[PDB]
Amino acid sequence: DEKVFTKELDQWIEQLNECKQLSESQVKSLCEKAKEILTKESNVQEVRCPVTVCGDVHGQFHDLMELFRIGGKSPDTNYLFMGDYVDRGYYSVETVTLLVALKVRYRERITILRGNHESRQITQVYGFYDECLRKYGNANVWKYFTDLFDYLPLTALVDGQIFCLHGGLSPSIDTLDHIRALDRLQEVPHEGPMCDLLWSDPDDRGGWGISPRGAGYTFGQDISETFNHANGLTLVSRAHQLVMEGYNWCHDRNVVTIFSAPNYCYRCGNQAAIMELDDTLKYSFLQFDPAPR
Amino acid sequence: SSQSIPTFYFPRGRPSVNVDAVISKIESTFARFPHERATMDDMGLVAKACGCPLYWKGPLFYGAGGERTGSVSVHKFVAMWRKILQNCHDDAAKFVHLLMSPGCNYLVQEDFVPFLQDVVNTHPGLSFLKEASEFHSRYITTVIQRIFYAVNRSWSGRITCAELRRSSFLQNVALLEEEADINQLTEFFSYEHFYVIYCKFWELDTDHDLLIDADDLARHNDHALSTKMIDRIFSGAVTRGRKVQKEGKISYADFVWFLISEEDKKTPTSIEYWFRCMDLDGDGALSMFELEYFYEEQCRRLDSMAIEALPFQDCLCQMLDLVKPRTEGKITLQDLKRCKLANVFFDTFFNIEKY
Amino acid sequence: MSLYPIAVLIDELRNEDVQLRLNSIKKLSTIALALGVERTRSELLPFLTDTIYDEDEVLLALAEQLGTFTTLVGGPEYVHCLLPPLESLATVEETVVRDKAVESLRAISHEHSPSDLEAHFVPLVKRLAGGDWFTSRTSACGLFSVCYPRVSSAVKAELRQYFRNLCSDDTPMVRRAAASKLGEFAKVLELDNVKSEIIPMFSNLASDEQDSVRLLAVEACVNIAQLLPQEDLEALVMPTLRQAAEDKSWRVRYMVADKFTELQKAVGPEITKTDLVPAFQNLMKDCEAEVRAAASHKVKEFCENLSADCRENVIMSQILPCIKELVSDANQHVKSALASVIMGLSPILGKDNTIEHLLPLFLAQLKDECPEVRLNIISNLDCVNEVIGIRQLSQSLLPAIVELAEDAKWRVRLAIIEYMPLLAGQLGVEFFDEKLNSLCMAWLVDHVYAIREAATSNLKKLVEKFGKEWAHATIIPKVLAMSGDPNYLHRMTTLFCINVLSEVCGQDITTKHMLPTVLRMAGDPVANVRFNVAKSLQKIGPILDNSTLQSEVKPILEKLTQDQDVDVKYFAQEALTVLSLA
Ligand SMILES: [Ca+2]
Ligand SMILES: [Ca+2]
Ligand SMILES: [Mn+2]
Ligand SMILES: [Mn+2]
Repeated sequence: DEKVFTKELDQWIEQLNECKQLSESQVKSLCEKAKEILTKESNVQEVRCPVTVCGDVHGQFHDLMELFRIGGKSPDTNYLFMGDYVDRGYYSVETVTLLVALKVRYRERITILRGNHESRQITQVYGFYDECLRKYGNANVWKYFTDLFDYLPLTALVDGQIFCLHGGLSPSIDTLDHIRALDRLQEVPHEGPMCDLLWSDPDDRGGWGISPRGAGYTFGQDISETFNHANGLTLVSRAHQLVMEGYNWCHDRNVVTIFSAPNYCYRCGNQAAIMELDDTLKYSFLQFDPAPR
Repeated sequence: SSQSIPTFYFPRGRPSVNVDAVISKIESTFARFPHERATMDDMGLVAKACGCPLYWKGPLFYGAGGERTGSVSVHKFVAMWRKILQNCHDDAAKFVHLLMSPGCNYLVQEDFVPFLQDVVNTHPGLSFLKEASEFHSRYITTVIQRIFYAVNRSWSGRITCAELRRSSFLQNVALLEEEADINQLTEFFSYEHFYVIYCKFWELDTDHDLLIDADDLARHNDHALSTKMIDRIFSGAVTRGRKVQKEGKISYADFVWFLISEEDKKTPTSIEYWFRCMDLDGDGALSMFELEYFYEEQCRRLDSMAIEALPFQDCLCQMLDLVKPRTEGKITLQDLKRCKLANVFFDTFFNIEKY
Repeated sequence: MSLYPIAVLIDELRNEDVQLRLNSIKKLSTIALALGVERTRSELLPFLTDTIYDEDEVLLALAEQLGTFTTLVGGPEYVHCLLPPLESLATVEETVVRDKAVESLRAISHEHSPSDLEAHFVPLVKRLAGGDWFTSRTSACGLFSVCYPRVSSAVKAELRQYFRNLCSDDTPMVRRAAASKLGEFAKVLELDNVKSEIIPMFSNLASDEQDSVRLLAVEACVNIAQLLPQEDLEALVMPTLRQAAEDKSWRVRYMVADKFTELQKAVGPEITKTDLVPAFQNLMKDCEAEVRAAASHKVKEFCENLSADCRENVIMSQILPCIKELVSDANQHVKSALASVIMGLSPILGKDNTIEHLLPLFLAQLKDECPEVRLNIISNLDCVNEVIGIRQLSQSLLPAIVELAEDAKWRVRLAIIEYMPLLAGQLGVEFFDEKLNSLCMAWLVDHVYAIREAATSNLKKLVEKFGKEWAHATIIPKVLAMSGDPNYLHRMTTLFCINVLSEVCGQDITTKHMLPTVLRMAGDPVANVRFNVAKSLQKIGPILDNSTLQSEVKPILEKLTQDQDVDVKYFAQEALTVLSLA
């Protein structure tokens, strides 16, 4: 009964691992089930250590495979992904449908959060719409995922202490309870606290400041510290920005940026990284180059 | 097994039809006309009595040798439609057997001329073209190219019943009477498409010899295509026989194929066309040597334009991701068709219009 | 033979689903056999000849089937009726099916009587050779060799004419196709024609403007050599081979290096001595690295084939100098190419010069800064290993292995790991235990999982070489201790290690000395370990006795099925049911 679907799902995972897309209605079923799980997760997802934290993948499916060779196979190692699964790469489809397959198979072994790119408006331009189209004769697959994306949680809190986040802080938010009071079940707005969470950046400047990218604010050490102390946090973990070293500390290690897509769009030449948080929440980084072809 | 496996091979076909009822309808129709002789003006009515779309009128009239005197007799018309009906059990077979040279059983570029001559003289949306003229003749060549581009997927000069059956061509012949704006039939007969194609050719062929060369073609779209790609059009990779290689010159007809391929490279014919051009050695695979031979020139042009040209090795990795080749380190024609992104692959190696 | 599903197969030949068509094509041999020779001619082939499939897999299959059909059409007298479908296939847009089409035509030719070749098979090749598309004239080339022998003088002449045109074709793709087939066509000509007709064709192709065409002349150079008496070689072949060697294009110089061994074998030790060896030196100091690399890869094979009378001296005075240079060479592919085959020269020189002249070169390549070079040395000592003591070199190999084992690029680490079992075997367990066990242990806690994974399977490889007692002695205590690592990634490795070890370690050791550990780990505070305990019992249960399963194992699983975490519940359930404890 459930065991029949468990093994149906195991094969979907075997298959995706060979970079082979599921079909339009297998995808449709996977997304109905995932909503059902995600609708139960809070905007600030309690996550327990140990767990490995990752950032932007942006459709680089062969590099995601490479990530698993570094950090180990799910479900053996627990994961937290901070979004940007989609757009830019050629395998945004294979890529997302794997990770949400994993979520549906292993509720408790993987957490997926919303990036700025899990948006109707952005996927329509940076490639995920067109990819879906090429690969499945029509727009439903895209419609099934972008409805799903609305149900993805905004933030995660690892062990009451480390705050995981795609983008960054918001001048509209002072506390985690401010975040849990939001309504996440909607397309990402062009402005507001929800927008900020998935668009903001850390800065060498002080205080707030407008983002150079057209949405959300920038923020300085002074802001990081205020917010952390206020909420009792060791650290803010985030993605969103390409960093050449794969990870990058700032604001006196109140903030770290993790970017998990090596050689972004075959040009940028960065490395990728993931952060392992062991059994007692102590950090450790693994840097990697892209998979050879 | 003579019983259990009944005969599945039919030289002609299988089906049913009342051939005498039709001879009869033809007969009564021909009885409206002076001396029971149908004139080209009268052939709408005769096409309809035969159970055919209006625009089979030209081929039908032609088939019975009516163009010889300007009129055909009922006995002669009946004689040949009878033979069609007895031998040709579907639309595609009938159309071939009307236009074909005897013995052949296939259609050649010229076989389509009497059909198209009629479309031009008759169809509302082409009234302004009636006059015997340059644009008259060139529209006819162009449409024939477009028919062959889409229908004749084997690249033989010979359109076959099978190929016709497999295409959408006869549905467009059908739609001619229903659609008075010819531009709506975008697949073969669109005038506005032909206008673009001809003006593109006309601006390059400055001596108006109806023949174009590597230098001339290099000027198309502000030399958007690479020189190494251009010299490849004249190599024998996409044209028949010895002539083109000897004279470094292509006809208007050939330019139509070139241009339609440039316009849209996602298409199974276009992909064959450009693949032929890229497979420098003809071995059926695009070796890294063959790729680098093209990419080196893209690089120098990107340089001229002060753009950072992605280095070959980083490019090859991107291209191999984009096309998902079946067997590692070997790009084949089939791989290119499956991927849906053939056009970006091709542009990446020999086109600079972005930007 | 129930005829109905056959008749279905025949019907399915024109279905929209590719995989049904495919399946029916693949079964053509059954179809033709069931409807008997008569009808397979009069219905099957024409039906089949009339179909289009815009599909490689199917067109291939079809061409493959047709090559095997001569019985199923009533034998030798009737084969000529397989030509019409194989023609169109020899014409299609896709090279792969065009190749397969001619492969089939060639097999089929041997069943045509002479008269049948002149009457049908030859008209076919002419049509192809006069074809409108290069594609078609390409295919023609493969077909001359296989009919030429058994036809009349007057027809042989025409085949020579048609082939000569193909070589002269106004389109390079066809000249390349003729070039690739020139040698094979020569093998069947008469010698006075090889001389008067082939050599000229050989010549022009060798100086053709396209290097695509020129580089196929070196393979031709081989086939013509084997066909000729050595007294005629210098005159007819060598000027052309020598042209090929200092050819402008590196791709054609690469070809001669790449084919140097077959040339040598073919050309005779005499000319090898006088002409090849000097040519071989210039290849080794070629301006283009790919060509130096190609030549470096042939050092063993080439040296080991010279006539024993000049062999030792020319190696020493003439070849080894160039090797010295190539060890210091600026290019890494060049070095490492040499490294994979350098040491296989010690048999040929005796331990005398091996120690004086070669041993310094092995050593330089051990301390080369490029890993692919070291790894190539490290993984090819089997040859010198016996000629000299491996025990000699051990003092040198260890520094280098330790570097690789702890290198910062994990794919380097992965590489030496993959070679560990061989190395352990070559240096013996005593040295392994003294010096290399600490490294293998280290890897099990490497930061990258791919390396832990390789290391754990490396252990199984070692147990096979060294037996289970050595494993309990030196390996198992350290594997088990890791179950107290504060890091869960490392604790799972213990379980992954136990998973593979139980295959080779046998029921006693598994029961007594690994199971207790697995059972204890069922109380781990992190669920990931708990559920892997269940998985691990499933994986090792089979090596255990029903007593143990019943008494110790089943209670634990049953406890994990009522665990708090969804996945430990699930996998514990699965352990019970596939172990039949449910
Ligand atoms: Ca001109
Ligand atoms: Ca090629
Ligand atoms: Mn991003
Ligand atoms: Mn982002």
